[PDB]
Amino acid sequence: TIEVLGSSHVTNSINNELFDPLISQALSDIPAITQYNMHVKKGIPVEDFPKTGLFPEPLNKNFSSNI
Amino acid sequence: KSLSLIAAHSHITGLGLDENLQPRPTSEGMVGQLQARRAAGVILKMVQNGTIAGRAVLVAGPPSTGKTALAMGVSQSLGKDVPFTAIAGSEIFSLELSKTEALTQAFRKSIGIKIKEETELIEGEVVEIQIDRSITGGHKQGKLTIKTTDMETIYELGNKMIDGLTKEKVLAGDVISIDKASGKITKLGRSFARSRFVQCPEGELQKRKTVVHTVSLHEIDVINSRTQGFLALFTGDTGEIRSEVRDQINTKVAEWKEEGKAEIVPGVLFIDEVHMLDIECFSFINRALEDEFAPIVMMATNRGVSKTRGTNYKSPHGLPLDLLDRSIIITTKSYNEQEIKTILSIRAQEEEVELSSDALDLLTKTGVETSLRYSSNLISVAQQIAMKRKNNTVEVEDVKRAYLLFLDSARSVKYVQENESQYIDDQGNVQISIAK
Amino acid sequence: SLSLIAAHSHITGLGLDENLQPRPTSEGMVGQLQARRAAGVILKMVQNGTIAGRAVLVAGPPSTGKTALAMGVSQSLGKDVPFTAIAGSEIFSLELSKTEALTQAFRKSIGIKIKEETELIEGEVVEIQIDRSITGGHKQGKLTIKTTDMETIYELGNKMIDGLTKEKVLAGDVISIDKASGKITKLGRSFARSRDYDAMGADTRFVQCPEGELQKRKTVVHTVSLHEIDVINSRTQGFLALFTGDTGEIRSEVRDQINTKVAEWKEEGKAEIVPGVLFIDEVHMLDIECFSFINRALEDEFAPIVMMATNRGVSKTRGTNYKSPHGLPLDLLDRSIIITTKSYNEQEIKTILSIRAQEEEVELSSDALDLLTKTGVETSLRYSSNLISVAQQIAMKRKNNTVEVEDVKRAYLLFLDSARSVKYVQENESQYIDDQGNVQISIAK
Amino acid sequence: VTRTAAHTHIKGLGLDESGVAKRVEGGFVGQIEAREACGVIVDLIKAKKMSGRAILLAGGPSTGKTALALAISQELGPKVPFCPLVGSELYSVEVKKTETLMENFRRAIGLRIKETKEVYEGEVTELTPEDAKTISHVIVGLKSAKGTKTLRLDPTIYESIQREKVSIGDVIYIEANTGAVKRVGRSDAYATEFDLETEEYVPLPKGEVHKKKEIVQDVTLHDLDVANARPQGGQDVISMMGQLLKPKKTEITEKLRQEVNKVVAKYIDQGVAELIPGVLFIDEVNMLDIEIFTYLNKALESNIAPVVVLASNRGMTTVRGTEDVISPHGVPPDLIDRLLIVRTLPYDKDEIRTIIERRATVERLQVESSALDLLATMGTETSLRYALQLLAPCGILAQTSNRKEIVVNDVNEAKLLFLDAKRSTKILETSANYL
Amino acid sequence: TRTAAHTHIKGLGLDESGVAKRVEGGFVGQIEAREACGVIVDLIKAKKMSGRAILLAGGPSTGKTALALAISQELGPKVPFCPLVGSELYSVEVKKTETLMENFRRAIGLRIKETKEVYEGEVTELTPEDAENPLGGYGKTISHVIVGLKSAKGTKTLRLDPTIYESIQREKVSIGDVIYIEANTGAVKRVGRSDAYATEFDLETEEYVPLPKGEVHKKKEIVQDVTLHDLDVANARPQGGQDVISMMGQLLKPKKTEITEKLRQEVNKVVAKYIDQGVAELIPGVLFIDEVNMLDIEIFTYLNKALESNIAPVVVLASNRGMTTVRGTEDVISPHGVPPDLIDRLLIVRTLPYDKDEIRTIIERRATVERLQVESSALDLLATMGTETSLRYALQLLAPCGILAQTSNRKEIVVNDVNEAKLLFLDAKRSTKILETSANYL
Ligand SMILES: Nc1ncnc2c1ncn2[C@@H]1O[C@H](COP(=O)(O)OP(=O)(O)O)[C@@H](O)[C@H]1O
Ligand SMILES: Nc1ncnc2c1ncn2[C@@H]1O[C@H](COP(=O)(O)OP(=O)(O)O)[C@@H](O)[C@H]1O
Ligand SMILES: Nc1ncnc2c1ncn2[C@@H]1O[C@H](COP(=O)(O)OP(=O)(O)O)[C@@H](O)[C@H]1O
Ligand SMILES: Nc1ncnc2c1ncn2[C@@H]1O[C@H](COP(=O)(O)OP(=O)(O)O)[C@@H](O)[C@H]1O
Repeated sequence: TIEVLGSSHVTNSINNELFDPLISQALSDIPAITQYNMHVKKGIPVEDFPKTGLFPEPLNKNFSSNI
Repeated sequence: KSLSLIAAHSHITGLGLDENLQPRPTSEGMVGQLQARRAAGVILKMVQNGTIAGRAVLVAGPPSTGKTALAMGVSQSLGKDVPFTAIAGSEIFSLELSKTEALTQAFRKSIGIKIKEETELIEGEVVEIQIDRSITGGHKQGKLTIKTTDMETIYELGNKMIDGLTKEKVLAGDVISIDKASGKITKLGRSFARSRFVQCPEGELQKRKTVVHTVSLHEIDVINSRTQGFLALFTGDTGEIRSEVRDQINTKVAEWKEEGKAEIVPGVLFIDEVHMLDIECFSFINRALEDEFAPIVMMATNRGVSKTRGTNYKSPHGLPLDLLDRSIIITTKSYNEQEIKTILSIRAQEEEVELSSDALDLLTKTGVETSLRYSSNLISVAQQIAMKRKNNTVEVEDVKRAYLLFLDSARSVKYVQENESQYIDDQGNVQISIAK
Repeated sequence: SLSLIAAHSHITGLGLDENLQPRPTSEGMVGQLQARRAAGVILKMVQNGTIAGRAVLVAGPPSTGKTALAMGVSQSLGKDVPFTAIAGSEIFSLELSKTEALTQAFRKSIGIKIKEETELIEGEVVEIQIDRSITGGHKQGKLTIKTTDMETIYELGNKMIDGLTKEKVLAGDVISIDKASGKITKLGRSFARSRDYDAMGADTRFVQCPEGELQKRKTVVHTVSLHEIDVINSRTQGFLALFTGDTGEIRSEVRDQINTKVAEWKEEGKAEIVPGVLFIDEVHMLDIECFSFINRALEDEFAPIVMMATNRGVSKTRGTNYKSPHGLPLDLLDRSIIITTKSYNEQEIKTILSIRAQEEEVELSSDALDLLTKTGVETSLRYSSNLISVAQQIAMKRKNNTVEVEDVKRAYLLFLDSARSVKYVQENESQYIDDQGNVQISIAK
Repeated sequence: VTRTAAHTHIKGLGLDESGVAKRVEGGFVGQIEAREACGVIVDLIKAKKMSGRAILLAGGPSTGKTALALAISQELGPKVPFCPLVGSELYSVEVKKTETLMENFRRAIGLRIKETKEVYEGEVTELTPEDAKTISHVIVGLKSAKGTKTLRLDPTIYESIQREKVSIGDVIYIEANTGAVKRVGRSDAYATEFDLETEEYVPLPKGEVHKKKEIVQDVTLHDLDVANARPQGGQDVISMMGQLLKPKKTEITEKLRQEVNKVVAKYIDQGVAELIPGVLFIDEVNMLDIEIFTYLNKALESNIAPVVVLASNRGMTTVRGTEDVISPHGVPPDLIDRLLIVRTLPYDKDEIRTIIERRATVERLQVESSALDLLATMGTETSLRYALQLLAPCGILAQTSNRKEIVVNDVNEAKLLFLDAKRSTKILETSANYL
Repeated sequence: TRTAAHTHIKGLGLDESGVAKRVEGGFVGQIEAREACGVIVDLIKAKKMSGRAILLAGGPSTGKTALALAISQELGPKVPFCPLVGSELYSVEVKKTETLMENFRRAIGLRIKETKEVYEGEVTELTPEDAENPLGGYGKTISHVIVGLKSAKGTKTLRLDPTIYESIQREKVSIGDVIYIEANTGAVKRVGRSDAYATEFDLETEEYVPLPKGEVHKKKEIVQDVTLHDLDVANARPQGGQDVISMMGQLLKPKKTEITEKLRQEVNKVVAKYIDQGVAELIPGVLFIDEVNMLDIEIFTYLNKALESNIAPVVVLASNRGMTTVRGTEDVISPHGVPPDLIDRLLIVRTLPYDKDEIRTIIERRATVERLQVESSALDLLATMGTETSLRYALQLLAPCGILAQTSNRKEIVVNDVNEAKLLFLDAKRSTKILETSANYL
């Protein structure tokens, strides 16, 4: 963690870099009921969705965690 | 902080000098070597004055004669907040950085920028937190009763402070420090309430404190180069930082110095075993020593009239004559019986070893016979041999048993030259069989 | 411009006749009649284009004009013919093999020529009207583009609508549309709307409003070397490898499919083949492996004409432990023809010095020119060439415009040649660091 | 206060209008002919017409070669580029040495650009965007202590404004030419909406909202080469964390160099750009390999190559990378034929004394004349550099006994503590076990 | 028409069941080496043995590379042939052992045949037919998709799965476009738009492939020729995947990697399984290495290891050295720069120098290939020139003679033109005499 005392711009930029919404959306997936709310209830087309599900699959279910 | 078991130079706390830079016979763990200690004190005054730059000092002498001890004493008497970069000669032959780039990084790690700044903090003891929440989480309301040992107050809290207090959960009885500008909340612990443990703070809640930062030039060089972040300061893949950003940092540092926003501190770059460097390193040092942003370089070596690496001729101290023209030389000398006895007594007091007098005389005799480091190494083995037979004081036969068990250089050479048929020579011929 | 007075910028082509007979002094070249005639023969070999894989070698003493002859050949070659001029030390890389670097240098020197037609509609957008159907599967577009003279209404497809929604134009931007291919670009914003948005931003630029005819037709010619196709068909986005050099040992299968497809393109009639020249200056310091690869790679149909230059005598070959003529093995010297240059005399040195003084815009007297000619007779030629340039500044410091003999004498006294430096080093050998690292620093004994 | 490191008493060459050197001027003592030759070279570089000219100045160690190079760089001024280099810096582990030499060649050609800076800064009092899902334009109102000003903005800058989380009451910073938007923080007028908040509070700007400024940008050709030869791609404006995959240097092709030259040649003719050639200085040229020595011959024949200044302190020495090539100054005879050689002569006793006095003046020390004669005798006996580096210990030892002035006994004490190379060699030879 | 040092040879020129004749196929002389190369060609065409090695040795300008290229032309274009130089194995990305194994696997080919059942053409209608009982909570439940296709001299309406309509929507298949559906996979792909729907809009980007010939439905048997190295680099690299690593590596530099023996074993066993099925044919080929003295003893040792493999092809080596030290060793004296361990494992073919009449005939053929006309006395003087200096020097002095003949507005080379080409262009011996008799760094 890099800290600069007395500035909110550094905290905002650090929180933007650590939790970039495009990359964090790319490495995960939208829930199905949420997708149904976007496409049918809100009129958003399929191709206007952010790109999701780019995380590589693990070998097993046992290899997916360190616990 | 700064965990450490016992080092070889851990008994040295600084150069033992008076106000006239005269060396005491025994002070701060350093005995003997009066002229070398006085010269190193003059070098320390050069560093503390800071008005001159790029001066090279060579420390040369026999092995095991107070060279690294002198460097450790100079580093201890420098104190904290002044850069000191102690590297070895074999540490710059890298695989991802060139030799000149590694030498440039080691040069720029020893010049610091001093910046003073002020920040305001709220360090206090939480009496009561009241949180009002809605069903959907739209609007949050918050009351915070917080106090010191001197005051007491109640604060209305906005939504982002509610989010910052819910995250990193603060309960009643805690001692916390809040930064208003950045929103960083740190739990110092719990107060003295039996019903870890710290003391409730005193004075005003809203304090304003001045902190002093010392940032090396290499850190600003890494930060200003946009291709890599600050993590290369920890991971180490800086990777051939260009000279343009070095020029920008060199201009901006002088711009800050003229405006009075920052200050220049110079440091010491120590190169231990300097004879292992290549000729291209010496040719780089010959031009890098003449910069304004150049520290004081102390080099230690023990070679005498050896081959310069990268060439085929022989030079004094393993260094070429153009480098030796740019240096002043401090020369060390061998030790007497009394100084060896005093050094061994200091090392006996350091490792919590109780010694008899006759054992100390035997150690001094075998120290002036073989080596200083051999008697400095026997003194802790003899304590374990003493503790095996359940007594505290190390006696004469305890030293004799360790002398019998553990050999030195000359006896090993004698036994090898006596029974060389059982070892592998240069030609790779050995005899493993006993008969015939 | 971005070109200063170089070492040999006075050479503009080879000074030959129509019967390949060299003039005594024309097009910047003085003397060297047989070498210029042989270079004209090699130039006609390149311009014919029916032959491939031939090796010449320009051998001579230093300061004779081998690279001057190569510059004359390159200047008389003309445009749109590839001329790849490299040195000997360029092929030693850390992430490319010597064989692969030589392969890239060989395939940079032969190109193909492709002709195409362009129908440009370049103008400022006035209004885009998008019509959507009830089903929405098909869309129509009314485009109002304009110039300073005429404007018209164009019909768009759905792919126009998708391609203009991306890099979105805002009714007042300058675009240009192709008809045969449908190329879409956004050149920038007009100057008529420059005082509209009060702050331009990061990703905008201002261009003039195009004038004249809105419709334009233009035939353009492209010359693409085979190395560009090799780089492009090796990655997904390969032009970054074209401009950064991180191609990294391109495989052989893509090379043979590109050879087969360029043979098919020549047979179809779409493109034609332009062979060129690969010049290697100071060829003597290449490894023996590079020579092996060269005399095997000179036997292919897609091989350019290789001009190698060297000035070594009977010297050792790198990678081995024996000596050879010109620093080249006899296997490579078997497959070569040698052009030998000859040293100059007083008159040719005088003419070359006069040409170099005219090129640098320096006016000399007759006595100064004769003194510089005598100095170039005794010393080398490049020493007199540099002496002219420093004597010009010594002349201009005196508030005098022509170079006199006093200025030449002052420039001779201030700056030393090789022989006087050798004499002054050998007379004062104790003050310099010798081969064993010994030096007498102090002036007193 | 002030830092002195082996230089900074050298202010220039100290020549008059006719180019004749004074004896003691500009911090230089003696050395008339080399200073006159360097002044002629400075005039040739200021003429701004020729490319690829080379100069080698040779002499014994501690004679003034690097001081003359720094005097040339001071005589040219800070506007003209000057790239100092050592011969050992051309060996890298990421690219070949020829690429490093070409990069250092193109680092010495600069361009001067006339630019304007336009700045709006103040409190956001009105933030109204209007469309025609896609916004058309946003009207932004700014206020400072001298008044208010309203602006229209495009949706592109509005996206960066929304990305910066700018609301009503924040003090912002908008650059008109670049479109960069910076948020400073909330204002002190809204500091009492809550008792505790995470927002930093800044006062209103005292000056006017609109500021204009004329600036001059200096950019080398290697900057324009490296701005277009990024292998990974472009980077954002603010990034404290680096990219995950490490970008290393690459062998930049000549096609990119030709296109950069085409762009610069187009920009020069419009009067926006001004071209300034400079100096590439290479000290210790004897450390160069024969391959770099060969590539230097090709690099000196280009149309855009700068003036190269080399230095060497060797005699008849074998060239590195070769076995039996004995040549003067460690330089092969091919490159020497393209060079002009300036000789450097050693000093006598009185010039050594004057140099010691000049260095003692700039270090703010006061030396007795009898101590100065002893220092001059020591400088002639051992080395000039040994006499120069013994001034600061003499000053410290004089300051120890509460004196502002150097006595002979301080010189003797500093000679006793610190040795030169000759006495160290004498101790080295008559020793038993590794000194 | 481009001629470059070769392409005057069209095979070896042997007759059937016999020996080489004196002049045939661009070859003059060298009867015994041609017969041995023909025997080697017949052995390669027998398609049984593996890992046989031929070293052909001789002086410079003798015809070793010409014999190797004649072998390559005699085999044909369907048999793989990998030319190589001994200096190409030294790469700075992967070790030379992996490069040698890659060039070993490049020389073995696989011929596969397959049958494709396709439906292609312009779409006439596209109707997703609804179901009789749609399910609640949904919309437009589809029972089947009716697609009509039209091509040259044939129209046909289809009846499809409910699933393919998703692929039709993802591939943006509208009306009037030309589609392509294979049978077993579905997987409609959009090959373009019809040319009858080209000029309704002034501006468009989409291409217009015309209507395909033949019927809408035809089974086509295709034959594909690959190599084992292609299968190795296709199985080693991943396919089109959704992970970030696959898309990141596809935009980065394709760095070569050490292919394991496990992947090669799996490739060989699946290839053997499909060969035993009767679908695939295995065609071993030739790996040719020129100037094998450039190899060091590590590559020679790995050649000793790899020539005893089960799958290795026929390797042809060329060298011209005599008693020479092997590279990488300081005191091993060996013939042709080849260590005796590899020398024991190969067969040596000796090649002999030429005489004056054969030099004259070779110059005649190289002149008649380059479309040149030479006088007889000039031909005899050129043959004498080739006898005195070199065969390659006489061959390379033909095009300057033709250019100098053209410059004098004549179409025939005469004695004066070859004397001018003699005086203008030098050979190795006279240049060496110039270098020896001069002392100005010449
Ligand atoms: N003046 C001294 N005071 C205290 N200890 C010393 C002194 N001189 C040497 N030593 C001891 O002798 C040992 C050798 O010293 P060091 O300088 O590290 O060896 P070298 O001279 O080979 O670098 C060290 O462990 C140090 O503790
Ligand atoms: N025939 C010629 N006409 C004009 N200038 C020449 C001629 N020959 C040589 N020069 C000049 O001599 C200078 C150095 O000669 P160069 O071509 O470098 O010889 P080399 O390549 O053998 O070193 C060049 O600047 C060139 O302009
Ligand atoms: N003419 C001079 N006047 C004043 N100081 C000089 C003069 N010549 C040399 N010096 C000083 O002597 C030192 C010599 O250093 P330098 O020139 O770098 O050595 P070298 O010539 O071996 O490179 C420099 O610190 C410089 O300040
Ligand atoms: N028997 C032959 N008939 C016709 N031409 C030949 C013959 N042998 C060699 N040549 C010609 O000699 C030239 C060089 O021979 P080459 O195959 O390179 O010998 P090597 O490979 O031993 O150097 C080739 O261009 C080839 O056309």
